[PDB]
Amino acid sequence: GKSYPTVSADYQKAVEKAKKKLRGFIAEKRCAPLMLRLAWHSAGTFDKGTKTGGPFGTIKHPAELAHSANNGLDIAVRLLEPLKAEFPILSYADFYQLAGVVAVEVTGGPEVPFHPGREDKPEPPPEGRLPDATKGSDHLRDVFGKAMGLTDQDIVALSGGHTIGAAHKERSGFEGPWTSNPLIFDNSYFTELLSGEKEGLLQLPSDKALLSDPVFRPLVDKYAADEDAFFADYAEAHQKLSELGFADA
Ligand code: HEM
Ligand SMILES: [K+]
Repeated sequence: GKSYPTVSADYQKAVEKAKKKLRGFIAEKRCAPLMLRLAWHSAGTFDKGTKTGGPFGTIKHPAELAHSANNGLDIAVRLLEPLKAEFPILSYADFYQLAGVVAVEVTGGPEVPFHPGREDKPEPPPEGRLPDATKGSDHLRDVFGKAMGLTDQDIVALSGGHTIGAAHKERSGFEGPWTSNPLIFDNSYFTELLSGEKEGLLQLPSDKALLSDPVFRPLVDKYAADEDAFFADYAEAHQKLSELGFADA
């Protein structure tokens, strides 16, 4: 149900040039996981029933950055501002989602389709809509399904974004990477989840909830066995996430 807006030729040219500059910048700074978390936290506030929140540029506002869920994301916003300023025609909304898409690509993930046109909105959404790492499946469905409107399949594939990156005790309070290759986008998140607790590697209660839910567990198993299946479902879910509320909800 998407109808993407028309943008001018100059806008499309800047998207293409921004995409290339973002690859070099994100690869150089080794910040792909942080930029994916910035894109996701930008989009993950969407509430379908009210059409509030979502990927509309509000996370750079200090009021949204101050949310505890966003601890550390001010680094990301600061890191991107010089590059953003080279593309004044792009919305911050599109810029941050483009950074998320590129973060996945440059770590070796699928190519997530990207459509421009998001407008920057003035009001951040209320705090408290992003998922709580200490809760379980019922909570995940409340947040991804009843608020955002995404599917159970989308929940498991998007959880796989933890295949890159790490937690930090001074940000969430959790600490360490989910995988042994945290700058490589692959299905290792699911293979670690299945294998048990390995020393040095992180599992949140929200990751573990995937193993005991009757719908989520068959997906974890599919993704652990079939990385190509993981990439297809990942790319579908990330595109949907990045487009919540945009070009028809
Ligand atoms: C399923 C519900 C989820 C919960 C409860 C959750 C929770 C967390 C927490 C607590 C952290 C650690 C932050 C820190 O201390 O630095 C984290 C990091 C991260 N999250 Fe999630 N997350 C969820 C879903 C997602 C999704 C849907 C994506 C994107 C597809 C994503 C991508 C990441 C990435 C890449 C990091 C690493 C950031 C870094 O390395 O700095 N997560 N998440
Ligand atoms: K990995």
